[PDB]
Amino acid sequence: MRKGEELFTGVVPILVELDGDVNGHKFSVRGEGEGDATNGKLTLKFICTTGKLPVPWPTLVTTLVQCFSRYPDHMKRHDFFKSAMPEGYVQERTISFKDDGTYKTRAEVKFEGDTLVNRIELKGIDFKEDGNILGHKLEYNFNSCNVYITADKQKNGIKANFKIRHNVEDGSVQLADHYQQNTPIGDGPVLLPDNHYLSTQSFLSKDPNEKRDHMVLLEFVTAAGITHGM
Amino acid sequence: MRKGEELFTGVVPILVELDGDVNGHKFSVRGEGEGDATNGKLTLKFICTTGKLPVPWPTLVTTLVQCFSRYPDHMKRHDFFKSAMPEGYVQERTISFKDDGTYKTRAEVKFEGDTLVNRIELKGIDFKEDGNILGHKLEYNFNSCNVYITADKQKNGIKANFKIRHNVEDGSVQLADHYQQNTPIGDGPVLLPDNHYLSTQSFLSKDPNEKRDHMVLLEFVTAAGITHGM
Repeated sequence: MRKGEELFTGVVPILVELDGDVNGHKFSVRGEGEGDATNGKLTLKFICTTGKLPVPWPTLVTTLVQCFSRYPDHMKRHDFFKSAMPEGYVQERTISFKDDGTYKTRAEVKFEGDTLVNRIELKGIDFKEDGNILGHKLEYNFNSCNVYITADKQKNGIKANFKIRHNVEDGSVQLADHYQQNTPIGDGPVLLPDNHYLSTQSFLSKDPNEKRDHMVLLEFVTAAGITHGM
Repeated sequence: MRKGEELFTGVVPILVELDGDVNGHKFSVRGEGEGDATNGKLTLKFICTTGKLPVPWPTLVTTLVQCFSRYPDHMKRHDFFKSAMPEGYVQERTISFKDDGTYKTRAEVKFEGDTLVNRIELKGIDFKEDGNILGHKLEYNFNSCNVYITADKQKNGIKANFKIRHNVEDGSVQLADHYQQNTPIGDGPVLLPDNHYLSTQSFLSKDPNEKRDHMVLLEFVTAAGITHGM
């Protein structure tokens, strides 16, 4: 219906480009695949194009396109992410690993022709040489509870903070606290939502034929927490 | 693909019939609407046909069709609920309200012609006259974390136990512990899954034009927790 909305009615090609620096360990990640917003479905394959990924793949999942969330019909007015398209939005995080380092991400999510591009810069500091992150001690999997989206009245966008619990091999848990702010890139009307949340299921596999350090990622996202409308 | 699966590829009409007895308070509920398994989407309207519902609508949500879960393609072998169709399955629960009473449900979920029918008997006992349930002190809303499905090797079906946290008006929480066992009605092959879970978003509203005690229910369900396949 809305012009932003209209860009997402089919299957859309995704490109993700991440340049990272964690404690001076430089790397790049490239992802390719597609988003089906009607089904809230993401299929992507990520490659560490620089060799060995110096952090665990799961710590990068949230950083590596919430415009592909399935908003139920009655909640469509609360979908900031698609309203910002095609011009797109800046997404910034601080991710705080408990008793370990901090990631700071600046990404732009926008249309470049036919393709939805998530282009990221990641800077990690004060990582332990043999913590769960630099010492790769995290299980190859991922889950989250509800992620709460709130309006940023001030800067005309959205904010979110949420806790990711990563399984450690010794059977312990590594907390990664996410604070997120998103601002539109363009000056065109956007939708500022009421409080609601996104529910994400995540599936991380391996292509048995891929030799490069990679992640196969399948995701389902559904927005909830608002009944008004209906 | 599978013959059970094939019954759910479109929009299917649902009828739900509940006869209840809580502490001698007899009531019936009738629900009508549709399930779209491809989208994991349920739309139903429930009527208390006997007058005032003597328990809160949210305590009945889990009792009032997990065959409408969206199983991702790679997880289709782990979908017991549709394998049992058309003949269907018996679903039994004990729901234990913390410091209050207990529900016992026996339902049959099966095809009757074109329609998926959930026909239930509910028996509630040892309810407090002025607890959160008989004294209607629960907020008109509903959420759950993951519901874990496990095979019942013994009786050729599935089992689940899960905790529902109902919001109370004083700002407290009422726990309802669910133990679930499902057995196929027929003797035909069924699929016994590996451990996985269902994630449900729930939206409870009112038809502003309905005078009878009712619940409008919209639900999204997605199965996860298995990456093998893909």
